[PDB]
Amino acid sequence: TVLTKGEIVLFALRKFAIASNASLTDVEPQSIEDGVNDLEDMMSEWMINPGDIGYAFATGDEQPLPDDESGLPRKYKHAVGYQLLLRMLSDYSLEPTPQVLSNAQRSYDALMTDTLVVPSMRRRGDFPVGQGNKYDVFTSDRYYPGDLP
Amino acid sequence: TVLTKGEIVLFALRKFAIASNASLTDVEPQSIEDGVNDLEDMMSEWMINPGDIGYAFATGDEQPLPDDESGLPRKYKHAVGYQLLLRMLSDYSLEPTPQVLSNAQRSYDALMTDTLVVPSMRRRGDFPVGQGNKYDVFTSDRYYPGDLPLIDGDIP
Amino acid sequence: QIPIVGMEQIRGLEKHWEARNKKRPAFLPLREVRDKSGNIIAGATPAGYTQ
Amino acid sequence: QIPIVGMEQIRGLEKHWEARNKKRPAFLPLREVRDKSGNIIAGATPAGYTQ
Amino acid sequence: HQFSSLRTPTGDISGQNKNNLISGKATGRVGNYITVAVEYQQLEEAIKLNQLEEILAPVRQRIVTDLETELAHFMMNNGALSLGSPNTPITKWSDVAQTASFLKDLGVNEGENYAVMDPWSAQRLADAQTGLHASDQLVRTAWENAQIPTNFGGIRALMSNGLASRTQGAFGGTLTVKTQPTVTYNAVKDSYQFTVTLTGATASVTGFLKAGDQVKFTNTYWLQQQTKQALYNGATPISFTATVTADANSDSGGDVTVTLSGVPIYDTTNPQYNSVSRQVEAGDAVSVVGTASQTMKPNLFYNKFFCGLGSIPLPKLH
Amino acid sequence: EILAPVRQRIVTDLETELAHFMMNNGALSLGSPNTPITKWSDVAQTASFLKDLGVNEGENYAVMDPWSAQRLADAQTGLHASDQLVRTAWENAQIPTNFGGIRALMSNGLASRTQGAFGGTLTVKTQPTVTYNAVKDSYQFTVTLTGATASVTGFLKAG
Amino acid sequence: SQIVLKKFLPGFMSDLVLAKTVDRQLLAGEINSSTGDSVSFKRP
Amino acid sequence: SIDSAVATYEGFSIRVHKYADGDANVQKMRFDLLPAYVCFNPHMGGQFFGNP
Repeated sequence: TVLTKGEIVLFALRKFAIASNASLTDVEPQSIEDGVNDLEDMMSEWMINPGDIGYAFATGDEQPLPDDESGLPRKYKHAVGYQLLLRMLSDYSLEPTPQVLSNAQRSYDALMTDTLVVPSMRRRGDFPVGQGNKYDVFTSDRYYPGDLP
Repeated sequence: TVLTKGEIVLFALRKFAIASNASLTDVEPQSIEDGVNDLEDMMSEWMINPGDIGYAFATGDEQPLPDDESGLPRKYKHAVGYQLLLRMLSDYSLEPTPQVLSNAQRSYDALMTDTLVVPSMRRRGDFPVGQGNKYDVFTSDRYYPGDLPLIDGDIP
Repeated sequence: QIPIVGMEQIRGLEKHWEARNKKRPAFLPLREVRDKSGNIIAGATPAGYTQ
Repeated sequence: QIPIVGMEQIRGLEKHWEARNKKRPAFLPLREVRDKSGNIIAGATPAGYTQ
Repeated sequence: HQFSSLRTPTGDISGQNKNNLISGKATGRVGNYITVAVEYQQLEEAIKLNQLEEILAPVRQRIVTDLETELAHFMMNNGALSLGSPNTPITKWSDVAQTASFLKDLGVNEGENYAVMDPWSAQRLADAQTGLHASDQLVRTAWENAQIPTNFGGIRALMSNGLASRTQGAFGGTLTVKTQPTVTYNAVKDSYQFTVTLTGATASVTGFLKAGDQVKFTNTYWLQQQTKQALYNGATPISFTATVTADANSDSGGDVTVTLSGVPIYDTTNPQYNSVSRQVEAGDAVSVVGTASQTMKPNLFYNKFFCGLGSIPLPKLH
Repeated sequence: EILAPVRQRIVTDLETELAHFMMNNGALSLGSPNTPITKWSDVAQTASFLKDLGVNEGENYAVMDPWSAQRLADAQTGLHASDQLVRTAWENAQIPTNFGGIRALMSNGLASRTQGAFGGTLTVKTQPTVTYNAVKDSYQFTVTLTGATASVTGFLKAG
Repeated sequence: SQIVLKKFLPGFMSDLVLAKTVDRQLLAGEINSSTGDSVSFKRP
Repeated sequence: SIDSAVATYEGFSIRVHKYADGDANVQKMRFDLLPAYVCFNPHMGGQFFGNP
């Protein structure tokens, strides 16, 4: 069950009921490519604040297609879809409801928890290692080495 | 892969309902020219507060064109477009919705995160350096250099 | 004592807080607390410290 | 102790704060905290200091 | 570390490059426990088990013998150098002196050199020794006690019956390399092992190359490590050789992939760490020393700092 | 860590260049280059030649490969009457200091040279000038050869 | 793979017989700042 | 104006220097030696090999 870029756009449309399987009125194909471009640029900016999540970019001179494999796991689908929906609601001149906002916030927090990393502070490097460590067997034992590279 | 100046203006007019397929409206060239000129002026202004982000200004002789390449990286376009939309919505006498404001603020903060640099407070220059650094042999300085450049001997 | 912060408050800025004792920064950057609608409800200071 | 500020509050004024101990400025400039609608919600003082 | 020098009439080295500190490391690891355990009922200890210490005496020497045997296996597996062919036993004086001459020729300076052989080879050496012409005491010793002096041909020779045995494993066909390997120093400085693929082997043989088999590269030569000149044994230059590490199998088309210990480093960007005259290109002819399915007990020769041994002390239980 | 293997590199380079200079400027030649040194005469011939020329004031020396020393020590092990020589050769494989009347030495680091392709029954074309006035400062002279191969680069290498 | 020992593993080294045998007494401190880049001896 | 020292190795003197040119935190050293050669008489030396 690979996740395609076009499935996220369809999910975003269905969630706010712009268009669905039983809509009786569907959007033009240009809106689909607009949504795909918006998703691509949103991931491009997500490369900065959140960590990379394995998104597949259309490297080269080509352009994204709605049938291209995203590369994301299924667990990020709701988060990405809700964020994209919040990004592109104003395209159709609408306004999100508080429940949608809460759902998007919950999914985003779940993603942040999944991608969390906490650094550990190393010692300065002028700290004297204790005499009880037998500090004349290896180097960087008389004093701590500090951060490497 | 190429982000032209006309892509950003169309992105703004699409994120709003001025001219897009969903709204069933054909775009007007006056809006394009106005948006391109406003974007050029805004990017001229951004040289001070946000910083330099690699924009490619036109030379004095010619005029900006929508199809010309802009030079901005792909990871800035939402921030740029949202800022331009906020600066241009007053032209049509319309009031932005709170969601648009929140999106613009989030994108602006994301842009500001990338270009952040935190200076380090180097030592004053009259601050002594201890004997533990062996200033007689290991380093020629008995005090911290402060602003002085490394000696050349041809430039005194 | 250890400071306590939120994930959305320090994300992308961890390297500056990690080396606050080795380098000599002029300041430390940190964000504000925002609700689901984007309104600011708390300042940029850390929430608290351990006892 | 290190002061804590926001990115948008000190941008463009870092050179004045980095040299506050070598030069002798008559004052230090800093901006106020503003929300997404442009209203001022906090003063120009730093948010806080580390312990 | 190793370095390279520059030659200029006056000392101007502005536009040249400088030697960097490319550091390589050698890593050793722990093995598996050696455990001997017995049990008995309380009734047997009460009425039947007497002289228990004399019964349990040889467990320590069993432990040590197992350790020595597996150590010999490791030593014969990880070696790289080779002299002679397995089809001929040691019979003459030169067969031992060649090891010392080769070790001196490579450039080994520190430590002491050792050579270990099986009792039959020592007997043959003593038999050859009894035919000397001048030394009455030495000949009398060899004739009566059938022993050899501590030094022999410039190298310390020892006789041991604890050596392990190995088997060749069937092979055939004119073996030639297929794909050029990667033997740059930056890539191999951590393990001193490289992988190559051959072509022209038999259709399908299991265990085509067994552990300890040695592969000789005919048209590439050893290099004296310090002055970087080729090695000549009179009129025949010495050829680079390696050892098979793990068992290999041959599939259809006669292609076999093997991992060897010891490497032909030929770096065109870091000439300091060369150890072989030329690179191993594709189509270079190789050969395997030995016989198709011969089995024998290998002789060993090495330096003090070739291999290392350690016994970790274990702590008490609760 | 730097100090230990850099002085060795400097010394090795110096002695390689010294050996190259010695074999580039030496004049006398003995034996066929292909055949190695195997017997006792191959070393004594140098001392005999040096004494035959007439050089006395000084000291003579011969330097050879480690493999060559084994072939002389192995030959020495076959002696008939010297217990000490046979014992030393058998145990340590060390040849004595004075071998054939000259001081023999062992060296593993020794320069090697390439012959360089040549062909044809060479002969001298023009009579050279070998008067003492011409060559009293260098002991070097230039000669021209004829009857060589049509066009070959590296016809005669150095040494 | 992280812990390292301090004794550098022994390396290879050549031997020195050429320098000890050549004549190093006639030409010793003879090319000084006054002679230039070359000096010359006499002949019998 | 450059730190220097002399190291001796079987009768050969080596001059070592240290300097810090470049603002890339790159320390640099160099070792130097200057030899002198002379050939007195070519007729007192040469090469020799074995004969069959």
